[PDB]
Amino acid sequence: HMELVRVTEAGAMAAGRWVGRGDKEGGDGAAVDAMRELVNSVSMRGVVVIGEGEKDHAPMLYNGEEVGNGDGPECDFAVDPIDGATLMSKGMTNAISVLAVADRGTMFDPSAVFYMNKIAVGPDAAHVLDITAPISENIRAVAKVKDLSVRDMTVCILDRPRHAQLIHDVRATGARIRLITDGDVAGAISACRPHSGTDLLAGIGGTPEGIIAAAAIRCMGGAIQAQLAPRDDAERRKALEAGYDLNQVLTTEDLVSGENVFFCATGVTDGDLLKGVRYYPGGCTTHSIVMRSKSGTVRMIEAYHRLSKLN
Amino acid sequence: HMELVRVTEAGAMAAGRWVGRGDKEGGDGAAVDAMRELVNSVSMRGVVVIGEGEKDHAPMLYNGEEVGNGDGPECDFAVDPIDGATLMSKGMTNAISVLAVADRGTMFDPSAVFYMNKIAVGPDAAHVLDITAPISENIRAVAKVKDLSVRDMTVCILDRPRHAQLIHDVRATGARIRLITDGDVAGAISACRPHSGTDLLAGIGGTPEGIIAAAAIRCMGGAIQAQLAPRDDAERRKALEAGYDLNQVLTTEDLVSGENVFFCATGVTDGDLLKGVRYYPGGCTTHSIVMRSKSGTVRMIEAYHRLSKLNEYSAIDFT
Amino acid sequence: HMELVRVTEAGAMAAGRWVGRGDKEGGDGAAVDAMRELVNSVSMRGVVVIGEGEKDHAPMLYNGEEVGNGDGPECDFAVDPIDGATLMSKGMTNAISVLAVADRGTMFDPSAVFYMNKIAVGPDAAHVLDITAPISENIRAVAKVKDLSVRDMTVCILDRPRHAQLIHDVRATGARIRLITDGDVAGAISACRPHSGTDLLAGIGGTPEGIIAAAAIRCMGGAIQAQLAPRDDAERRKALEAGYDLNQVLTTEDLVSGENVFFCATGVTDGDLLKGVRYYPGGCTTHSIVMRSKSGTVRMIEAYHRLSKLNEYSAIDFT
Amino acid sequence: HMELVRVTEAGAMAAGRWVGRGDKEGGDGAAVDAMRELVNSVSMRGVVVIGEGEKDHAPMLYNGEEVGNGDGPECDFAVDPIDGATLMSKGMTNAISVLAVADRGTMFDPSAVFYMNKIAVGPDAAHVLDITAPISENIRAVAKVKDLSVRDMTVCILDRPRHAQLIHDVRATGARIRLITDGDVAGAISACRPHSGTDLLAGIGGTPEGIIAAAAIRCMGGAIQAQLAPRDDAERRKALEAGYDLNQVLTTEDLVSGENVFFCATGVTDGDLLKGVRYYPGGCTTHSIVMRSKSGTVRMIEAYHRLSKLN
Ligand SMILES: O=P(O)(O)OC[C@H]1O[C@](O)(CO)[C@@H](O)[C@@H]1O
Ligand SMILES: O=P(O)(O)OC[C@H]1O[C@](O)(CO)[C@@H](O)[C@@H]1O
Ligand SMILES: O=P(O)(O)OC[C@H]1O[C@](O)(CO)[C@@H](O)[C@@H]1O
Ligand SMILES: O=P(O)(O)OC[C@H]1O[C@](O)(CO)[C@@H](O)[C@@H]1O
Ligand SMILES: [Mg+2]
Ligand SMILES: [Mg+2]
Ligand SMILES: [Mg+2]
Ligand SMILES: [Mg+2]
Ligand SMILES: [Mg+2]
Ligand SMILES: [Mg+2]
Repeated sequence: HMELVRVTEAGAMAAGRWVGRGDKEGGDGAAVDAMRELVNSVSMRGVVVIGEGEKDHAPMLYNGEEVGNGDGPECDFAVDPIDGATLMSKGMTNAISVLAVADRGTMFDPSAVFYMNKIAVGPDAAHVLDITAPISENIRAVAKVKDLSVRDMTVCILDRPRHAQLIHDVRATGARIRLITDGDVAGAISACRPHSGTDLLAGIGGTPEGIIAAAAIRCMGGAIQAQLAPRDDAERRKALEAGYDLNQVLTTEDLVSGENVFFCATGVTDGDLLKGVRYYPGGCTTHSIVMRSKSGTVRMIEAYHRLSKLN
Repeated sequence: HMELVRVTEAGAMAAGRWVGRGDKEGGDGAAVDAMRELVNSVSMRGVVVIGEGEKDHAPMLYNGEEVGNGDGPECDFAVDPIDGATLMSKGMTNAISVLAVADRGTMFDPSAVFYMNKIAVGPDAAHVLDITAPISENIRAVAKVKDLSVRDMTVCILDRPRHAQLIHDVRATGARIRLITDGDVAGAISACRPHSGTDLLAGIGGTPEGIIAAAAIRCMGGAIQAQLAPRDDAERRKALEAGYDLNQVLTTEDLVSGENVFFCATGVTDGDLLKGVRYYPGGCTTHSIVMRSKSGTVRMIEAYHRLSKLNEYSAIDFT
Repeated sequence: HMELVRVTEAGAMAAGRWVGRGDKEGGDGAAVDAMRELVNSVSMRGVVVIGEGEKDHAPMLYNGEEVGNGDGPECDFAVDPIDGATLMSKGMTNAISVLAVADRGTMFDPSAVFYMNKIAVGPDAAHVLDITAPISENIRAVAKVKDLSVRDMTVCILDRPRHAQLIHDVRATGARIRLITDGDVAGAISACRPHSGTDLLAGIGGTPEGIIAAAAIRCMGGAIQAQLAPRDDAERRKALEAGYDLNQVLTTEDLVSGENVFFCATGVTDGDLLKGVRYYPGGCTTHSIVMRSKSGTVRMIEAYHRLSKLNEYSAIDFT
Repeated sequence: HMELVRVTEAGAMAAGRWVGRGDKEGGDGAAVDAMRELVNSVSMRGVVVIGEGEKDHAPMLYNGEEVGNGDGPECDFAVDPIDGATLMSKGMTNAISVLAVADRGTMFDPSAVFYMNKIAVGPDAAHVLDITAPISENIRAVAKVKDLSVRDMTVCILDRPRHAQLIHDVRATGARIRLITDGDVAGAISACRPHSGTDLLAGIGGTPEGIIAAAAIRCMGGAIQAQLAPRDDAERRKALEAGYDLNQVLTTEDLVSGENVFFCATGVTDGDLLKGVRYYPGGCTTHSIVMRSKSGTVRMIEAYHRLSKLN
């Protein structure tokens, strides 16, 4: 199962050639393409539940597309070739290539509501989370558990007009903020890894990114909590007549409930978790993380690829 | 004089409490204050040549202020408490706290003109620059002298409307661009250090920032070329009235001329060279670089600061 | 087939509990057992070509034993549970757990003779070796082809009475020696990897160890040359009776000939390549290398093993 | 005061040229020589209390030799150009170049007894140490504090016939052992640093090395305890009529009692704390640690020295 790392390795190597060239679609589509090629060489029966979208506007890794050898139990397949293609195109930090796999039918439905509100923290402080409490009370309880003062805390938040109130409320408590322009899968995993410089992720981001992060959290530990975030009353009603209680707090296991979860990622640009891909004459080096829920084993994998063998 | 790193460590630690708090002046002010206190306890006599500004719009580290306990040969002093207070106040990457020292009277005057066109590269390509040439020609010349493909080169550039043509021209060359929103001292240093991922810095930034980057380039090797870049005709005459040859190409040694040059910097937020201030139960870590032109020795310094108490908190691991 | 790294991780973790406990056979036995269990759950069909020994003096991983769940193309299997049980049992540096796999019938027979004279180097100097020449000549040839000074070269050598002349000759050359007390699979790999600090391995060690080192060198690049080294006339005829040309120079591909070669290793104690097993409240870390000749891809793998429970212990940081 | 790192940098660079050349005295004396040259360029008034020995058999850094500029308060100077010159000469790991400085008269007398029995552990478990208890009880109490099982513990012990009983007793408890052929300054500092792989140092080693280690422990935290270890009844009587209670447990502050302690070290060969010196065409890189008791600041310093500037 470790062999699934070659999928994000291939995605990151493809996107790595487009880093800093200012073409979002070029790099994104090249990563999609390398990953779809490599996943269909892998001994698995998978169905894309999270990918590039519906087949009418996404030719590759559309929702429902079957992937893999064809061998093995059919399972849920979530893929994010680049978590924030703009970071890749501008040469910014913390762009990652991501993939998760769970038991079929155990990944929360990514299409119910576009956005969800999120909070995430690592294993030491996971027990104190309450996304219905004000962010200030989450910060103080998390800080006390970590033996930090509140002014030592660092909260990762997407830089968005919608987060003006949240940003104001975090600042009022005294904690530092790490504003990111994109990439709250990376932000969420960083909140849960030790000595990353990020102690907490908060705010609204993509529902599919919330499920991908939960897959990671299932394997490495920590918690994410979420609540669906209808944009308008239309999506609010669509959600209610799909069956959802909007007072409902989703825990990690509500987003990904399988017993067999797999997650891996490979760095595209340098981030606070993974170094970006580096190209050399002889080849190139990728930096990846790989993890499984059943063992709880976490692997850091640095790979030196030899494409050719020069004079 | 490794002790001067404590100036940037103090400035970074002070600014660390303001990261992401959306108050650029609070953070600068905190950094300014901490650096001034620490600099007046070191055994240098210095005059602030590059600082906050002039005696009236800047209450601390103003141009001309004396710094240091009192003893030592009088020397030129340059400090940038945060290179890009906005990276600090939003919690974005590559904010650093910067200090440079050089022999007295050896630093280019930073009030000549506000802005300066720049191009900087590391030692491998240091004799190949021509800032009067178009960027395409510079990229090609630097690529060939490093036996690299143009499509493999990365240019660091400030993301500004004034750089629409420069950015287009780098891209049409086939080179890559790392777009920064602020911080071309850090970008200049990143270009000059060998295995950084950045081959080149180009574009118009602040004149004081250009001179500080020159001090670092003096110690670590490489070159920067620059020209003054007046913003309108009033400034062009303001400069010309002062005797400036607005066609002169300024080199590294034009900006900082002495043979005793010192540079150090400390990470405020995480960057491509220095990690930012990291907080722990017992204290914090800072990540600094210290450089000296006389010897050419470069030092990467990682420090744990106990805030405070002698083993009442667990031990912390580094790097 | 990255899954095979779990074989050496299991062997290292088992041996980890015996480090410094002064019981070489307990540690080997623990490692042997753990590797056999884990290897029989992977999807290979293999025959043990290099293992503990013959069916009667070795109860587990004996020569000829079949391994793997049952499916897969039959292939050659080499395992060294600890390369130097004595480094393990005293808690000294550079103990590793080793596995190699190659196409069936492609591994040199390890019972031909117990010992083998060896010299190994990385890809830069791979065509310059001559094991029939004196070491002085080899050191000089390797130095020149890497544009290095002889006085800068480092030779890894087993500390043995039988190596008094070899050691003297390296020293008189002006080269350096890293003296190891055991472990010339690790020494061979250290010589072959580029920026390791070791330029060369030389001397007589075990024949099975030479073949395992060849499998790694097949994947990562470089060369080993060897000759069989009988310990007395009885063994010389024992070899010669078997059809061995005791004057043949064996190369890398003589020892391991297939085109599908796999090698992986895991640190038991801390070494110049792999960290040893490290223990934590929630579990342990292992440090492995995995290599494949077909693609030439080299993987450094750091793993945290939860022993056990899902977030009941603090998070651990790596590398 | 950080400028004192250049003394161990110079010692390690000098010894670094002799690494792996099989000449103990060559490398040792070259390190002594580089360090004595560089210390006399430093603004300090110092007197060698720990060095190469008495002046009749040690020309440089003998006991009582005055070192430094001559400027500043006179202080205690302890130096160990290489902690185990055999490691340097054979190309073995964990050879370090070491220097400590304290207030004059505050370093315990290195010449009273040749050997002392030692135990050392880091800041988290320092409070449980009792060198008069059996080693097994120290191991279990240290393990419990660290939240480790006893089989997770690793004890550093000098490989010596005198330690046969200790080695047997540690093995009987179930803990692992890291046997070192030389260098229990390095062993002691490693026991006190986190994530070094060593959790405890135990056994008898040189009294001067015990005082140098205590200097380090004064700055970084942890504890060392010691008891003098007379070889014979002669040294036992010499110690008694010098005034020493041999039932006395020496704590860290009994070995180095100043309020102003400084300690630094530079790696000679690669160790579990510091990388060894690496030589390049342009120059060389040293790896050092520097620490002060009054602030408790610990610095890791990687230096890239440019001796020349080639074609
Ligand atoms: O850009 P939006 O619409 O605010 O949505 C945020 C989402 O976009 C991304 O930044 C990139 O697609 C995700 O990481 C994040 O969840
Ligand atoms: O922000 P401006 O006015 O375009 O000028 C750029 C200057 O500002 C900074 O980004 C920070 O003040 C400097 O690094 C740079 O020299
Ligand atoms: O110990 P001997 O008999 O000299 O042979 C050396 C062999 O022993 C080992 O050191 C460990 O058994 C091997 O690495 C090496 O091949
Ligand atoms: O070699 P001995 O006499 O047992 O003494 C041990 C001492 O020798 C050293 O290994 C090197 O001088 C010290 O680290 C240690 O304290
Ligand atoms: Mg995304
Ligand atoms: Mg600035
Ligand atoms: Mg560079
Ligand atoms: Mg062996
Ligand atoms: Mg090598
Ligand atoms: Mg010593």
